[PDB]
Amino acid sequence: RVSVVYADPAKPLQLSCKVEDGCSVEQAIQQSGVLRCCPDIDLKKQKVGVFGKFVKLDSPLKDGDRIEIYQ
Amino acid sequence: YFNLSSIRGGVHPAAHKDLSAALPIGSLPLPPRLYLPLRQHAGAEALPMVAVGDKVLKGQLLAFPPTEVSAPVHAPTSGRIVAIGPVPAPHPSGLTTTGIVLESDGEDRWIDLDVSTDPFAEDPLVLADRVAKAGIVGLGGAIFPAAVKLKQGTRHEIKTVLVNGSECEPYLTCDDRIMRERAEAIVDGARLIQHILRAYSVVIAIEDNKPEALAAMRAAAEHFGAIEVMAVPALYPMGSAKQLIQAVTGREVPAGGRSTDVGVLVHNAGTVYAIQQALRFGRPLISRVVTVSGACVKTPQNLDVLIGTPVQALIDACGGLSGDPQQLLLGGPMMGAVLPSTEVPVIKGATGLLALARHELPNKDPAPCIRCASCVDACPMGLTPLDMALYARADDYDGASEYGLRDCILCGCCSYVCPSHIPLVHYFQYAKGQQDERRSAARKSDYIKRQTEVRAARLAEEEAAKAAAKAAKEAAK
Amino acid sequence: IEATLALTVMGVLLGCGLGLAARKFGVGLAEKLAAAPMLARVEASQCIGCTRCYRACPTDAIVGASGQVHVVLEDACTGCGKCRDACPEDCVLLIPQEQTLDTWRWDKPAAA
Amino acid sequence: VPWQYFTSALWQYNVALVQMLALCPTLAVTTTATNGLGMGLATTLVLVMTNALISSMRHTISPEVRNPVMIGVIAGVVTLTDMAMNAWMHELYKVLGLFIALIVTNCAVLGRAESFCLRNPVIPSILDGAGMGAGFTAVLVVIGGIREILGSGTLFSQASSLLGSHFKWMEITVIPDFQGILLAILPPGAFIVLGFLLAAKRVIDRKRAERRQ
Amino acid sequence: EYVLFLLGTVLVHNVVLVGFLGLCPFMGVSSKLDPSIGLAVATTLVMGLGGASSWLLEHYVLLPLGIGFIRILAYIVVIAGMVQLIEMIIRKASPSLYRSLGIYLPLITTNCAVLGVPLLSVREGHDLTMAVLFGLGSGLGFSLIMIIFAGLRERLALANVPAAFSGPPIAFVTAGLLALAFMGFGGLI
Amino acid sequence: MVAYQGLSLGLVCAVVALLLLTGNIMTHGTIAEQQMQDRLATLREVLPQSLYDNNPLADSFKVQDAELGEVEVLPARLQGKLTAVVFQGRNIGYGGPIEQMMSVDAQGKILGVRVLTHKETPGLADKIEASRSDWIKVFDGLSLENTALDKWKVKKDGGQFDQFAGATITPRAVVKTVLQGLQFQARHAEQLKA
Amino acid sequence: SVAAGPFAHDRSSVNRIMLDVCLALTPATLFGLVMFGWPAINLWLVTCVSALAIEAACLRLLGQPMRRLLDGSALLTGWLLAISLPPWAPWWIGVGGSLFAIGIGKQLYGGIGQNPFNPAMLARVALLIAFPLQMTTWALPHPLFSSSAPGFFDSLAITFAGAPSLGETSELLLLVGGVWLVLRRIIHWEIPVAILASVFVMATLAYLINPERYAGGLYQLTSGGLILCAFFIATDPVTSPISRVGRLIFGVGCGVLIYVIRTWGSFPEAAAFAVLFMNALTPLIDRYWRPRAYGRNVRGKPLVA
Ligand SMILES: CCCCCCCCCCCCCCCCCCCC(=O)O[C@H](COC(=O)CCCCCCCCCCCCCC)COP(=O)(O)OCCN
Ligand SMILES: CCCCCCCCCCCCCCCCCCCC(=O)O[C@H](COC(=O)CCCCCCCCCCCCCC)COP(=O)(O)OCCN
Ligand SMILES: CCCCCCCCCCCCO[C@@H]1O[C@H](CO)[C@@H](O[C@H]2O[C@H](CO)[C@@H](O)[C@H](O)[C@H]2O)[C@H](O)[C@H]1O
Ligand SMILES: CCCCCCCCCCCCO[C@@H]1O[C@H](CO)[C@@H](O[C@H]2O[C@H](CO)[C@@H](O)[C@H](O)[C@H]2O)[C@H](O)[C@H]1O
Ligand SMILES: CCCCCCCCCCCCO[C@@H]1O[C@H](CO)[C@@H](O[C@H]2O[C@H](CO)[C@@H](O)[C@H](O)[C@H]2O)[C@H](O)[C@H]1O
Ligand SMILES: CCCCCCCCCCCCO[C@@H]1O[C@H](CO)[C@@H](O[C@H]2O[C@H](CO)[C@@H](O)[C@H](O)[C@H]2O)[C@H](O)[C@H]1O
Ligand SMILES: CCCCCCCCCCCCO[C@@H]1O[C@H](CO)[C@@H](O[C@H]2O[C@H](CO)[C@@H](O)[C@H](O)[C@H]2O)[C@H](O)[C@H]1O
Ligand SMILES: CCCCCCCCCCCCO[C@@H]1O[C@H](CO)[C@@H](O[C@H]2O[C@H](CO)[C@@H](O)[C@H](O)[C@H]2O)[C@H](O)[C@H]1O
Ligand SMILES: CCCCCCCCCCCCO[C@@H]1O[C@H](CO)[C@@H](O[C@H]2O[C@H](CO)[C@@H](O)[C@H](O)[C@H]2O)[C@H](O)[C@H]1O
Ligand SMILES: Cc1cc2nc3c(=O)[nH]c(=O)nc-3n(C[C@H](O)[C@H](O)[C@H](O)COP(=O)(O)O)c2cc1C
Ligand SMILES: Cc1cc2nc3c(=O)[nH]c(=O)nc-3n(C[C@H](O)[C@H](O)[C@H](O)CO)c2cc1C
Ligand code: SF4
Ligand code: SF4
Ligand code: SF4
Ligand code: SF4
Ligand code: FES
Repeated sequence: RVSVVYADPAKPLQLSCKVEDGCSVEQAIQQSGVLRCCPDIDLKKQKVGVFGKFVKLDSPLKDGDRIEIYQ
Repeated sequence: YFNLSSIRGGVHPAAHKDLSAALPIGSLPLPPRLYLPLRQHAGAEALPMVAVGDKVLKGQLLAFPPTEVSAPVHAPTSGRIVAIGPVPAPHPSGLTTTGIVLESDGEDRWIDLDVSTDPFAEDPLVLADRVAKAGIVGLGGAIFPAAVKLKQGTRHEIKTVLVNGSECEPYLTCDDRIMRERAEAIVDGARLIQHILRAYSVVIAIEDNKPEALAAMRAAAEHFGAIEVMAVPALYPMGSAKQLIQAVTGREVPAGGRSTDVGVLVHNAGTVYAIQQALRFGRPLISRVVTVSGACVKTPQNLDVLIGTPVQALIDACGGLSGDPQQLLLGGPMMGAVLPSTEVPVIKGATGLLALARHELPNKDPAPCIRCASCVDACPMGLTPLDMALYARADDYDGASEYGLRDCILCGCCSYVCPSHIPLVHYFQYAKGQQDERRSAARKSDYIKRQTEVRAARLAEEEAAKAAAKAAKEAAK
Repeated sequence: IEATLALTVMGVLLGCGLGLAARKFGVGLAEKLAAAPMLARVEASQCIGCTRCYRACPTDAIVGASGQVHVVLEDACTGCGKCRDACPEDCVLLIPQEQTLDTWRWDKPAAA
Repeated sequence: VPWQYFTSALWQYNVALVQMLALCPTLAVTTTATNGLGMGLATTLVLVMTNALISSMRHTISPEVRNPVMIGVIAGVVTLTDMAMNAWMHELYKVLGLFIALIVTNCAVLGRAESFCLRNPVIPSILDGAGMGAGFTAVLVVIGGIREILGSGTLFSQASSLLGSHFKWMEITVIPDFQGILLAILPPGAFIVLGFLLAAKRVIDRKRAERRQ
Repeated sequence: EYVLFLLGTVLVHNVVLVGFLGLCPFMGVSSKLDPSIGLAVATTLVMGLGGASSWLLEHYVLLPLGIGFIRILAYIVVIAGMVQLIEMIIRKASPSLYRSLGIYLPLITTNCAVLGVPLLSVREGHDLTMAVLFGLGSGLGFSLIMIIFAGLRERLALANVPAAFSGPPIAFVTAGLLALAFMGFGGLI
Repeated sequence: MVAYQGLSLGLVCAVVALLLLTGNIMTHGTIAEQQMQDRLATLREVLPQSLYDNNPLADSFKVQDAELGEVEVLPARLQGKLTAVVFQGRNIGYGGPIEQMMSVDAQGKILGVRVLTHKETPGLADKIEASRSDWIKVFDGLSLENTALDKWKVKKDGGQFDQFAGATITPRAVVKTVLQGLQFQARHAEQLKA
Repeated sequence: SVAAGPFAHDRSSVNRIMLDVCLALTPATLFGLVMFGWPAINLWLVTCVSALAIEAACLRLLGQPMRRLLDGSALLTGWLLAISLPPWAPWWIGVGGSLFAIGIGKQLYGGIGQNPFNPAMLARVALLIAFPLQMTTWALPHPLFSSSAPGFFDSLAITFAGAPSLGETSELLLLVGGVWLVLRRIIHWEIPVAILASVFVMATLAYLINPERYAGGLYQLTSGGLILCAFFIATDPVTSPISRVGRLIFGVGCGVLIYVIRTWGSFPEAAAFAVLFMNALTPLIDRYWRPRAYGRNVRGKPLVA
């Protein structure tokens, strides 16, 4: 149970999706479906944080987090 | 069964159904551009999947649902997407909404659909999810997604599936023609819904002013056993769910409760036909049947209309505007919305395109209420509309809620029988809008207080933890 | 005259009753006893990513951190004004709520 | 200035027009204008005397026995007033009847005794009591004149028998040879006249405010 | 019979419309229905109690001592010594019961009718039971007319009364028409 | 202090009670003489001073009957012989009870009827008062032998006494109590008839 | 501004309702005017014209539109007051009655739909109380063109200035008009049925109890205008309950008060006082006897199933 925010100034997107405990950024983003709605999203060049701190792709996250993808 | 009638209210307006239920269901030539609004349902609004310049086919899933209570939007014809932007909306306001603009190529090529095999064999959850990935939206006016309703139906015990074929509005005859021409598909869809929701019988109900529909339904459904065809009387608030439930079963739906508490589910006939098409053939909801009527239309008819077709093409197909249209509604005269212009598209919830002239419209001059108590004698829910009008006009919405504003279904039986012509339904809609605005503001304030509390708690906990960590570090130094 | 005895007895007993009952804890004044939204805005060039907006916002409105990321708000703004003075370049450009389809209600009839 | 309390006591705060008090004798004894004049004079005298006594005894009152004290220092005083008008003004005594003895529960009087005289000196209490007595007298005179003109035609009548022969110049007859509307003397004729007077007061209040603006 | 006397006091000899007793609080509280109910029950109970205590004081203390002229003082003093007592007790007492009876305290203690009824009762020479029934009859009459007038004024609040007449003038005109309606009961009992 | 919150109430009460006895000792005699001269002025209205020699308000009777109950008959004796009797009558009218007085002689002839108190409608039934109309002086020569019990009613009921325009009651009450008072004088003879 | 639904109507109007009530009244009114003669005609015309003119003046004062004069609400009040008056009455009685009804009873409360009392019966009560001599001198029937009734100018001198099988045939036409009003669904049968039933029941049991005192209530049962009060007067929509149980309570109590004030009271004109008392009692009956909603019990809680 986390949320994901794409911080585009044109259209800010927020979704709320359920994850298995011990998930990382990669599988949460893949299962969340942000990629299919915005195909211009690159997971290795554009930057990923949680709550405003920069986070790596394979790091665990706990409940209530908010993966935020931006420039 | 053995219909109790009563209803405790109801009116008999002029049906005006003889002037359009003669010609068969016509067709449309393919219009150049379609405007599909992204929110054709209740609940949350779907998010777009395709981009500008992409090539799409008939039946491609243009938008996907973000949550459970939503419905995907499918491409009605093959072509190229040109906009993901503002489109006009079928609202009395005239404001725009987020929506896709599809440029029709004209080739009309179907997508490789995922057809089923033996649909009377699988568990109900797979059939419910198949309905979910089809865009079925409940073409009855309520525009509630049929997947959520079927999933809630599977939880409880259902003893009757009710097919709401009693088309009761004046000037509208779409349901009559689809029950006349597509009776076998409606019966097959009713049997599919009876397989989904483990029940006893389907109790398909038609009003008594449709003898051809009753004869066609009886002729199509006579070898199948538990299928029943019922003839409800000719009342205006008869096609409502809570009223047809009382008319058929004899029990009343409890206030603030669903129809599944009475062990019954209500579905419109077009919705049952769409469910049959989606389960048997895999085709999504891309087209419906609408009624073009009124004295200002040259040839009133019932047309098979693709979703997102502009209103002007629908008018131009039906001969043309033979005169000056004083009002141009979208739906029946008792629940219609004043369309702003003719570039408005056709949503899944659009039922009619009435073009009413001057002599079919009553002239009204409001007067003070004389307390004749004709509103109480005609209100189907047994309420007191005059007290609601005095409390809503004095801006006492909390006082008006006690007199039955929570149970109001905006049916329009009040202003139909009012000697001093008072916009009673306008007062009720204004009061309900103000109450909804207050509720939305309170919900936003509660959410924002929870958010700032959570953020302050985590920031304090992080600062205290890092302060204790840096205090422990310097002690070891 | 013995009327004095009865009168002070009535008086002191009613007064004494008030005094003992006090241990258990005008006419007009007793009758009354009986009876614009704001939203912030951040542009696309003026914000250089100083993150002081997120630093001073008790509501979790502005999303984003670090530099040249063009941090943006959400619907959770109240117009409290914590982000105006926080940012040195003064890009926070608080405007009121624009009329859209979901904020459209019905109007009261004029007069009878 | 002490005199502004008197001037404020007629119109800006009236007992029967603003604070809605003392309505019993206002609608009860008003069938003749001389009756209203006599009742207003007696109420004014009682109000002045009890306001003077309460403000003189102001720093002696216990807070939680505050009611039956002042009621007492009303009541005997009113009894003395009754024991005046049963001895020398007996003709006026038979006309008013119960309500001349029913001044001890005239709200306006107790509201004045509690609200005003418990925290102000003797001279403001006397002036305010006289002012609100004069306002009550003017209201009673106006309502009695309207009702008695509607019901019998004549203005101030039996002034010699009631208020002394020296007041004989107040007898004036308007609308001669008139039988009169019997409803105005009756109890339904008092409520309607007071309601019309309150509406007229609100109308001239709005008109005076518009003239000042 | 006592029932005919009770009905005559309630309807034929109402304490407000033909009696002119109690109009100040009655013109002030009757905008709302629930304080009218509470005021009605409080003044009914305390007018019955005051009539009983007034009869006892007159026939056991005042008349055997021979002094009568000090009535319009002893009565109200005892009534004051009654009223505040009960209400100040009910300030602490059950805190639930100070939601329907005790809030309405100083209006009722003057009210002109808690003293108007015992004097008219003394004038005709009632006994103890007859004076108590006279007090509860006057209380029931005041209660009934206040509930009816409160319902009428709450109906008139939402009406379209003109701005020069909305409020207390329409209440006075409505009370006049109510007394005009009540005049039909004259001579019945 | 409960103590003084009490005493206080006490002394007030008493000071108000002593103030109320000196006022009586000035005013009680000055009230009583006004009341008895009001009664004497009422007495002189029905009868002149020629008929009685002794003081009428000195030998008041107290006679009990079966219909009125107790009466307050005042005699008029010239020289040891009854000449007239003056007493009072109660009757319910329209607006309430009416007190009127009769002054009937030793032979049954009415020498005058006057109304002390009544409650009726102004402008409509004030004609019973002798200061406004002559109607109440119709009982000045009648008696129980020249008028049998068919003419002691109003003209609406079939009698010989006129009624005011817009009313049959108040004359019905006045004539009924006058008839009943004459019947009362006839019932107890000697002491009230002689 | 956008328009709101519904976009249909049944062509009903207030003007049709009041004109149909006057049309139902006209059979009895014609037989009343014929059998009393020219002074009744003059009084009826004076009362109706004065009521209409005072309605016009009060509409001009309050700023309301003049089309509110055209619904017939003032003509109906003047009609019922004029047929409720004594026939050979002076003109100032009718003018003062119209002024007390239209005015204090109706227009001072806001207009049509806002008054709490019956205007015509308020005017009739006020005329009876204020002028008892003129309103109790009932004239005798004098039929038109019968060689014993006065002429035109003599009847003018009777009405203006100050120059000094009949009953059963009038109530039958009122009964026919009231029955036709019920059959047109303009009034509800509950109030007349309850009034007549309660009056008849109380009268017949008083007759069976006391045959030498209360036998004069059965034969002259519909005396004082019981039929007119039951059908045309107590069925006023503004000052009657909007429920069915409320209308039954209204009718039963109105009939009880009519019989009580008629027999044991001081007034033979008991109908207006009974009607005024129950227009006073109407709002409590409206507030405490609301009809049951859908899916809810009588107490107002949601149903359980
Ligand atoms: C022989 C002659 C017999 C005469 C008596 C007959 C029996 C009584 C009959 C009374 C008839 C009254 C008829 C009119 C009633 C009022 C009708 C509505 C008028 C109204 O409401 O106007 C509003 C109030 O007027 C005002 O603001 C000014 C009101 C002033 C009232 C003055 C009263 C003085 C005392 C009168 C005592 C006598 C009458 C009572 C017995 C102002 O309108 P607005 O401001 O809302 O609109 C402004 C424009 N938009
Ligand atoms: C005088 C002494 C001698 C006689 C002794 C008897 C005294 C009177 C007794 C009266 C008894 C009253 C109660 C009778 C039972 C009820 C009758 C009415 C039935 C009823 O509800 O029918 C309504 C119509 O009737 C109506 O319209 C009826 C209204 C009340 C009429 C009362 C008289 C009955 C005769 C009626 C015809 C008169 C013709 C005269 C030539 C409704 O029907 P609806 O169509 O409105 O239903 C549409 C609703 N959804
Ligand atoms: C709300 C409903 C009210 C129900 C009321 C129930 C009580 C009314 C019915 C019983 C009436 C008894 O009333 C009986 O009748 C007559 C009317 O002729 C009353 O009245 C008669 O006598 C009294 C006194 O003598 C005077 O008011 C008057 O002379 C006359 O009207 C009497 O007091 C009584 O004898
Ligand atoms: C003024 C124009 C209209 C006049 C006609 C009205 C027609 C409609 C009748 C409505 C009811 C009238 O009320 C009815 O009338 C009759 C006839 O006068 C009245 O009857 C009255 O006069 C008659 C004849 O002198 C006598 O019985 C008695 O003096 C009195 O009762 C009744 O009180 C009542 O039963
Ligand atoms: C539309 C016109 C206005 C209608 C409303 C106003 C009505 C006016 C009524 C005026 C009444 C005057 O009072 C009445 O006048 C008429 C004539 O009018 C007099 O009548 C007298 O003169 C007329 C001719 O003028 C003779 O035919 C008649 O024989 C003679 O009696 C009456 O003796 C008097 O009583
Ligand atoms: C809204 C409608 C109102 C209708 C009002 C109609 C009012 C009519 C009455 C007017 C008042 C009295 O009017 C009249 O006065 C005169 C003298 O003054 C007297 O009448 C005298 O003069 C008239 C001429 O006017 C002669 O025709 C008549 O023969 C003579 O008696 C009567 O008294 C009365 O007929
Ligand atoms: C009822 C509430 C509303 C009141 C509204 C105003 C009512 C209308 C005005 C009432 C006028 C009162 O004034 C009224 O004048 C008439 C004039 O003929 C008098 O009438 C008098 O004169 C005539 C003609 O000379 C005589 O025949 C008559 O016997 C005599 O009474 C009335 O006795 C009086 O009552
Ligand atoms: C809602 C239900 C209906 C209620 C309706 C009310 C109807 C009237 C109530 C009953 C009134 C009858 O009135 C009553 O008449 C009887 C007649 O026996 C009188 O009775 C009198 O005479 C009879 C003989 O005839 C004697 O036996 C009796 O002792 C004596 O009192 C009563 O004094 C009177 O009170
Ligand atoms: C639901 C409604 C209930 C109605 C009330 C029911 C109770 C009624 C009981 C009272 C019964 C009537 O009891 C009695 O009857 C006699 C006839 O014998 C009537 O007769 C009376 O009339 C005159 C007045 O006109 C009185 O002065 C006199 O005392 C008596 O003769 C009275 O009305 C009443 O005194
Ligand atoms: C006022 C009102 C009018 C209605 N009119 C109709 C109607 O004309 N036809 C119909 O099929 N259902 C009508 N309904 C019922 C709903 O529109 C809908 O059929 C039911 O609630 C769910 O059915 P679905 O799942 O097919 O939308 C009405 C309901 C209400 C409250
Ligand atoms: C059936 C019916 C009966 C009516 N009865 C009366 C009546 O008795 N008196 C009256 O003044 N108006 C009557 N009216 C007119 C209307 O109710 C009156 O204008 C209200 O007082 C509006 O204020 C009636 C109207 C109808 C439709
Ligand atoms: S809109 Fe509401 S109150 Fe009016 S008739 Fe329909 S359900 Fe009843
Ligand atoms: S239909 Fe109109 S006039 Fe009749 S009660 Fe309802 S709101 Fe009032
Ligand atoms: S504090 Fe101001 S300038 Fe800095 S990132 Fe936030 S909005 Fe931009
Ligand atoms: S104004 Fe306040 S709530 Fe809104 S974005 Fe700025 S800091 Fe957040
Ligand atoms: S209650 Fe009589 S003066 Fe207030």
